[PDB]
This record gives sequence, C-alpha cells and structure tokens, in this order.
Amino acid sequence: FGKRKGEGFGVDKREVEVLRRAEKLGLVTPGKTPEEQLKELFLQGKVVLYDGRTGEPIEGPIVVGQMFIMKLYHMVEDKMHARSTGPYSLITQQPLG
Amino acid sequence: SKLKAPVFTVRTQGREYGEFVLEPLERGFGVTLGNPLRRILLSSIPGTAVTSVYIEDVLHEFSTIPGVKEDVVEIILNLKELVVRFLNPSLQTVTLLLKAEGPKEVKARDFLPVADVEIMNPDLHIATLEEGGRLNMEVRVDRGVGYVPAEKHGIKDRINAIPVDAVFSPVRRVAFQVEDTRLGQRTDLDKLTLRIWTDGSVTPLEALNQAVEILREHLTYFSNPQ
Amino acid sequence: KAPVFTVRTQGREYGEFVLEPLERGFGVTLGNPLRRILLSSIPGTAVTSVYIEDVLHEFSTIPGVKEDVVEIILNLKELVVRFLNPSLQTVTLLLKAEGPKEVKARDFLPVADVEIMNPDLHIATLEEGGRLNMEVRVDRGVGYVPAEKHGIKDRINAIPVDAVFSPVRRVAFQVEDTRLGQRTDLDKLTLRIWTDGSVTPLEALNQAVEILREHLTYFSNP
Amino acid sequence: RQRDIKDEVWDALEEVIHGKVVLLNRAPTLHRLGIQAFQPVLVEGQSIQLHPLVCE
Amino acid sequence: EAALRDLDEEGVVRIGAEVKPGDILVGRTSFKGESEPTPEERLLRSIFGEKARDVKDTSLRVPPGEGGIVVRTVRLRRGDPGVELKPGVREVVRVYVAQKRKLQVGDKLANRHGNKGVVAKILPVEDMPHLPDGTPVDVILNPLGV
Amino acid sequence: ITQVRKEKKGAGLEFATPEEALAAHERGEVALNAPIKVAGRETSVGRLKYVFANPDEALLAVAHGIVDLQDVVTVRYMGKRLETSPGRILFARIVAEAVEDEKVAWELIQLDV
Amino acid sequence: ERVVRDSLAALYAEEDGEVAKVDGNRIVVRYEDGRLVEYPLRRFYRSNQGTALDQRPRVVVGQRVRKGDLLADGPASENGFLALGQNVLVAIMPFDGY
Amino acid sequence: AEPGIDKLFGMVDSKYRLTVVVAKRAQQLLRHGFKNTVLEPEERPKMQTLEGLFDDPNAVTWAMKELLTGRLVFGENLVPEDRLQKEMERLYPV
DNA sequence: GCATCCGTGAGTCGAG
Ligand SMILES: [Mg+2]
Repeated sequence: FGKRKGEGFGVDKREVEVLRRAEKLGLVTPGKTPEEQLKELFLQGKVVLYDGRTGEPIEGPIVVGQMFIMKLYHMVEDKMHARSTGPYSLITQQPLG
Repeated sequence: SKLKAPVFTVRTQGREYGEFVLEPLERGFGVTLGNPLRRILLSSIPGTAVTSVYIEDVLHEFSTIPGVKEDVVEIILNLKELVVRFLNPSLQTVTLLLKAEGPKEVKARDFLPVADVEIMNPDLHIATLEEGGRLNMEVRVDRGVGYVPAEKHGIKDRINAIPVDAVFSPVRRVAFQVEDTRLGQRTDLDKLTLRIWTDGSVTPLEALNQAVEILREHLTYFSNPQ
Repeated sequence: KAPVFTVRTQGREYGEFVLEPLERGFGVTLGNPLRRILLSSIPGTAVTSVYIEDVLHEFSTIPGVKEDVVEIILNLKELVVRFLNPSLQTVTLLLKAEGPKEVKARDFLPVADVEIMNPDLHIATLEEGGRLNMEVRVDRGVGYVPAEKHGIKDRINAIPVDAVFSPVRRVAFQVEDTRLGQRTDLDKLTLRIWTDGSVTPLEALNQAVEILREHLTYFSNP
Repeated sequence: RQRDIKDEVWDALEEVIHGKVVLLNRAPTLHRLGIQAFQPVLVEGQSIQLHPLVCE
Repeated sequence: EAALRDLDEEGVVRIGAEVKPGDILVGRTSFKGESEPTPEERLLRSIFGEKARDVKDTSLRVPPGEGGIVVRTVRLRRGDPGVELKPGVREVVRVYVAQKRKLQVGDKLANRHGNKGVVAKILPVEDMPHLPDGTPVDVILNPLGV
Repeated sequence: ITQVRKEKKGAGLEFATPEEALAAHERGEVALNAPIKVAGRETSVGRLKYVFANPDEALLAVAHGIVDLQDVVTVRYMGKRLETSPGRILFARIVAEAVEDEKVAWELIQLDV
Repeated sequence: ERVVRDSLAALYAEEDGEVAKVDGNRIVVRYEDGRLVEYPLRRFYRSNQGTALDQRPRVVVGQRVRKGDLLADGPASENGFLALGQNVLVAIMPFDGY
Repeated sequence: AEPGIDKLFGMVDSKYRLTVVVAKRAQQLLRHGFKNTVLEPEERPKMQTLEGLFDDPNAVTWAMKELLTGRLVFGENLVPEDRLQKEMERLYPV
C-alpha cells in the first residue's frame, strides 16, 4: 500500500465498499481509517480482489498468497484413449485390454 | 444536471509506463470505462514476438551447444523475452542475425542492427559463451496479436528452425483507479486513472488509443439489426 | 469477420439482442458496460415528491380511502409518464375526486405535452364521503435516487418519493461459447432488456451504446 | 495419418453424432446411476467434461 | 514420398524430425506368408497390371495420441563390432522421441498438504481475479476443499 | 443471497414514530437491519426506509448499491406487502422464470428461510 | 537441500578449487591439488517414468568454489534446493463452478 | 431432458413400451428413407450446418416428435408382419 | 450332540 500512497493514489472507490462489507463481517474495526482497515485485512491474509470480467470487486475480502504447487505424473495426454474396433483375444475373441 | 466532457490528463515515464486521468465522470463510469479498456489492453493490443529460431549445428530444441552454458531450451526461453520494435508499420516480419564466439556473455545488443528495427532491451542476456564456444543463429520476429503457441503457428524458415511460442501483446500490466470527485454541487463523482505498463515496443498511450479504437469499432457492430 | 446483430421484440417493453461471433472475451467486454449504462444513464421520468391535502406524512392513513399513504406512493412509483417536450425538465400533476369511486391514472388533469402510458394504473379506492386531493411532481432524470437523496419539496406536507427514473426495468446478459470453423473459443452475446414502455428496448440499447461511444471520445485532448 | 485430417472431417463428425447420446460410466458402479446417457458436445482438449449435478 | 519424407536412407526417421500419430518411425518389410490370392485379387491385379509385392509393410509407426521431436536413434545389426542379438534377431532399432508438455485441461496439480485437483479451465489473463495494482492471480482454489 | 442480515447496533429500541426511527438511524444511533419496536410492533429500519413498488425496483436499488441483497426491506409482490430481502425475491424469481409458471413457483419456495 | 544432496542429482565440487571450463555438456574444475577434474553432465536422459533427467551448470568460468559447493542442478532442483513444483499466486474463492 | 418426455411417458402403460415403439418407428424411418413420415414440412426436425438447415439425420428424434403428434398408431397384434412389411414396401419402395 | 476336519469365499475399473 505504501508505494501506492507515494505514487499519488488514494483508496479506490471500490475498496471502500469492500471495507464496508468487511466491517459488516466483523473483519475490520469500524471508525478506523481505510488504510488502517485494509491493513487489518492484510494481517488476516485477505486483500481486495477485482473481478476481471466486471471491474467490480469481490463483495468480500479474499485470501491471496503464494502457494507451492506441483504438476503430478498423471496427465490426460497419457490417459486419453478410445477405440472403435481393434485387436481381439486368442481364445475368447473378446477385445484386448 | 447533464455532465460535460471531462479533463483528460496524461502522465508518462518514457515509453514504459503511463497514467491516464479522466475527470470528472458520472457515478459508476469509473469501471464502466475502466474495465473494458483493461480487458482489451491485456488481450487485443498488437505487438511483436520471436516466432522461430535457427541455431547453426542444432537440429531441435532439446539440443545443447558446445561452448555454450545454456541449453537450447534456456536460450529460446531468453529469446522469448526479447522486445523488438518495428519502426515501419508496413513491416510485418524481420530476421535478426547473431554471430558470436569467444569468452563473452552475449546480449540482445549483439544482434546485427537492422533498419527500422529497434531492440528496446539490448541489455537482455541471451547466452553465456566460453573459449572456443561459437553461437551463430537466425531468430525470426513477427508482428501479431495475443498468445500463439509454437504448436499453433509452426513457423520455420528453414529445415532445422525451431518454432517458438509467441507472446505478442506489448502490454505488461494494466490497472485502473477510481477515486471520489466533486464539482461541489454534485457529490459522488468519480475520477478514472488508467495505469499502463509496456515493453516499450508500443507506448502506454499508443496502447490506450488502439484499445479505444477497438472498442468503438466494436460498438459499430450494433448497427445492423435482424 | 463482421459480427451479426439480431433482434427479437415483444411490444415496446421487452427485447432480446444477439451479437455473434465475437473474439474471445469480448462478450463480457461489451455486455457489462452496456448493462451498467442501461441501468443508470438512460434518460427517463420519475415521481419525485407528493402532497396530499389532509395528509401530514408517509405513514398516515386516509379516512375514506382504503390504501394507506404508502401504498399510494408505491402505485405512484408505478406511474409511467412520457414528456413529449424534449426540453421539459419537470411537471406537477393535480388530481382531486371523491365519493364511491376508484381513482385511475387517467384522472390526472391533462397537462401540456404529457403522455400517461398506463392510464389504467390504479391509485386508490375511495368510499362514500372519501376525498382525495393531491399534487405529484414528475421530473426528468436518470438512474435511481432514493427519497432522502434528492430531498425535494414544493410545499410543506409534501412527502418525497424514491425516484425511479430509469425506463429500463431490467437488464440481463449472457455470454456463451461459439464455434466458427476451427475457432471454438468465440463469444456469443445475448442481451435481454425490459423497459416500462416509455422508451423501447432497442431505443434504450442504442442510447446506451451511444453514451459509451461518446464517452470514448473523452480520451481526445490533454 | 493425423496430419492428413482436414477440418471438413470434423464438421462431418458433428453431423454424425447429431441427436445421439453416449454412455458415461465411473467405477465402482454401485447402482444403476453409475452409468448415464448424455448427448455429447465435441470439445477441443483431451478430457471429458461432466455436469456438476450428476457427480453425486 | 510424403510418408517417407523424414526417413533417412536406411529407413530410420531423421533426428530432429517432428512426428505425429500415423507417422513412420522406422521402416520395415516382412516377407508375406503363404499367399492365397482371392479370385477378386486376381481379377483386380489383372485389371491394373501391377504385381503383388513379395513383402508386407510392417514398419513401426507412432501410436495414436503420441509423438514429438526425434531426439535420438540407436541401430544395432548382426555381425558388426561388439554387438550380439538374441538368436534369430537380425537387427534392433530404438527411436527416442521427445515432447515439451505444456499444462492443460485434465492435467493434475497438488500441494504438499494433500490438496490435489485436475485443471478444469484455463482462463485468459483478463478474466483472472486481480489485485488493485493490476496483478492477476495464477490459480483459483475453491475454499470448499479446506 | 437468500440469507438475511442481523445487526446488533439497534438492540431492540422502541419508537412511537417511524420518523424518529429513521432520524435515529441517520444519526448512527440504530443499524439498518436491527430488530426494533415502533408503535407497538417489532420491525426494522430498512423495511420502513425502503418500500419497493415491485421486485424490479428493489433489484434496481440493489444494482445502484442503495441496498444489499441480504438487507431486509419491504417489497410489494403479487398483491401482498412483504418484508424480505431483495435476495429472496431474486431467488423466487429464478425459480419462477426457470419453470415458466409464476403461481406454482410461488407455492413451492419457502421464502421465509 | 539435503534431499537434493543425498540423492545424487545435483553435482558438487570435491575439494576447494576454481572452475576451468563451463559448458552445457560438461564442467571442468581445477582443484588445489592442481589436478584437473572433468565432470560430464547428464543431458535430456530419459527415466523409467519417461521424465527428463538432465543436469545444468550452475557455475561460471573462473569461479571460486569450496569443497561441497554446487556445480550443477539435478532434475527438479533450484540452486541445490529440491524443486518439485512452482510457486504461484493463488486466490482461495469459488469461481463460477469451474 | 427430451422434449415432451412427460407426455410420452403419459402415452404408455410401461416406459419400456415407449422405448420399443420409438425404436421400431425409427427403424421404419431409416428403412424407407423418411419418406413414410407423418410429419409435415414445417414440423420436420432440422439440423444446423455450415451450409444451412437440413433435415435432422437422427431417426429417433424424428420418431419421438412424430409420436407427440398422435398421427401414429401403436399396440400389439395390429397387423400380420407380412402384410405390414409388404404394404409399406408398396407404399414407400426402397 | 458337540468337537473338528476340509473346502470355499473374501470390490470395481485403470496400468503393467
Ligand atoms: Mg423511503
């Protein structure tokens, strides 16, 4: 937030609405300043988040952060399969597996 | 009661960044104008990207060059970061040549200079070379839109050319602030600020203008009912 | 290619508008702004304030009339008024009647260039000896302004009314995926608009798109 | 040959499956609702799309 | 020639070649068995004047849904230095094919806490929820999982 | 969307006149959704302050942020004057439009929960 | 880190020394002993599961390295730390049922 | 759901009888090339192509649509199989 | 009438 303040920007109109709903949720202390409240939410790991489709915010403050995530060995590329007709089995004449 | 055309302010730092203010605007127009532009900016703004690469003595991306520290994979990954501006708008394709060797750290500035082509980040590290290490390549650069994966375009100038993923969009980031404003009689007016970062190939401003043109052009499509 | 605009209409009060194909994402890019605009900046007429002779406030109950003041002001909110004079910014409508009669919007004294779209709108039921004398202010405005926000009074004992300006009663939009040849990512925009009849869904839309286009010209000169 | 496949092929395939349904099955098939019929919608990509309401 | 294009002189696909389903990796001919040409085969063969070849096509092709760039070949023949193949085996060829796999729908992701899930939708950056400074999120995890 | 707010600022104060209640609210004495007694009966500031002719108006109000979907209010629907949230109205509408039968739709839903 | 260590994936320096050569294919190091050791790097080698095992040089020519210093990274390690996934910016919220 | 499914179930004493009737009818349509249909030109099930709207190829869709009209008669022992097949081959040759 | 022996069972699909 500090950088933002220095860059010459104040609380966005939307951050105010989210802060409203927030103090309605008992998340921030009423009467405290917008910056103080946004910080109060940040300490809870929540941030004001903007829906990229609308531009409107998410009604509540939301948990955002860095998570470590792995791509596991199971990929559709390996697993996707289909068959019309194909190899049958010696004795049973039923399709192979 | 009817509002009148707002003041349009422009604050620029070089070709990289811009801030664009519009005030005042009727309540709600902060995002009504802000968002569709952000979307268009992030998506539909034409730029330039490296489409293909040809390394002398390299058959495919999974190769490795003697004398060079970087595998062809990492090299391509670096060329992916090359931002090249075309001065002449009639020009839709370029081929940069780079021939280097000996104990040097190659950068984007080591490309043989071409007319009407400016490398916005000549400081960009490309490959680290060693004694006897020779790196000689031809990298093709195209103008295009959005994100087109190597698999899609499959662009090869020659037999051993390696198609590269093209992130065309010159726009790195877009934000917009909507702040409170008044004309004293009216409260709840909102001022809009579009903060726009770029690679430098096009300019936050140029970007913006292209975005608006795209949007209005789209509004045109509502012309002929049926 | 050039997207194809398509229209389905029911009277003057409802419309569906389809635009396809659009590049990926553009469905909501167009859809959202137009909706915000269509719900706020479309020019219409509302009832801003009301004075009832004997009545002193909103929650008072009229003797000889069934519906309490509140119900009455609500019915008023439902009054659809059309200014034929492009320059007309407001009007006062007077209505007086009595005895065993049910008062309808047509009983408002004819005024200047003014259309009452819903003449059959019920206002109040009056019994024997029941008297109704009232003046209601109709203003040209946009969007929705709660009573306490405009706070207009012609005279004392007038009660201010929540102002439903927007002739657009509802807007819904839906974007769904569309295939054009090899392209499966395309956007198809469906836009549904409900109007009170004063403007037309198509009219409303065009006014909206226009507002937007004009707003796009603001990025002209620093 | 996968490279020999034109787009009119796909368009034809869209014509082929029209109106038709296919069976989806997940194991264990505990009750008869472990198999259900759906009219398929051809999609790019390699995974099958399943309706949220039938997951249960 | 379209089918044989990327095959070197010996019949093995050339290093660097991009191969897709159906493509030939290593060409191979087998000797046709005891042949019972059907009367139809005889009338047909007669109509075109061509002769039925001695050898069937048994070449190794890329299986359905597989493929990539040819990064390696190995070739071992009977009676060349240092190599001996199981009895009866004349030669053995190995083709190593590589692929650079991007993340896609159906692929599986997890974290170290047991949260695992398949990728259901890849959203264009402008639809991604984002911070006031315009930085979009990378991943969206449903809280109902916790 | 179908849940309703319960705020404690009001804390069950009693009033003779609704106007008193509203002024109090605007002073920040009483919260919008608080259970309060006016005249005799138990009511809320929002229901009095906001009385909507039709659901379309309630929702137009929500659109403009005059109220939230979970604020309790007064809406006139199908001839009756209801005390509910715009949200619950919206739900009833969803069902209604979905089954293209409004009267049945109204029967099925439990609106008060 | 110790995991990348005990499983031989990353390549390390035997004794205090100085990097002589650095290539995509190999790393040559001159130690205190004066002896010149050459370390070949495994490059794009396939594994039982088909995942690529390759090492990449993590040092530069003329660099001073102590005994036990990292000369190369295994598959899935970053500067000698085990790297199984990526760090992404994540938001915990429902999203349109996707 | 299938259009008018509830009505279709309404028409029969057993859902499986519905299924049989529909399947058989579809077989008839296929066999005689749809030219035996009880649907009029404006009721003909349609299909979207690049070219335009063409007859829906799907005979079961047709069959159910026809069933909705009531133009079709079903039951057991209506007519000997010989007579049926042959009269249909006379009325709509293949 | 109870002890005790033998014989027969003990999820599905997938990959491999
Ligand atoms: Mg009020």
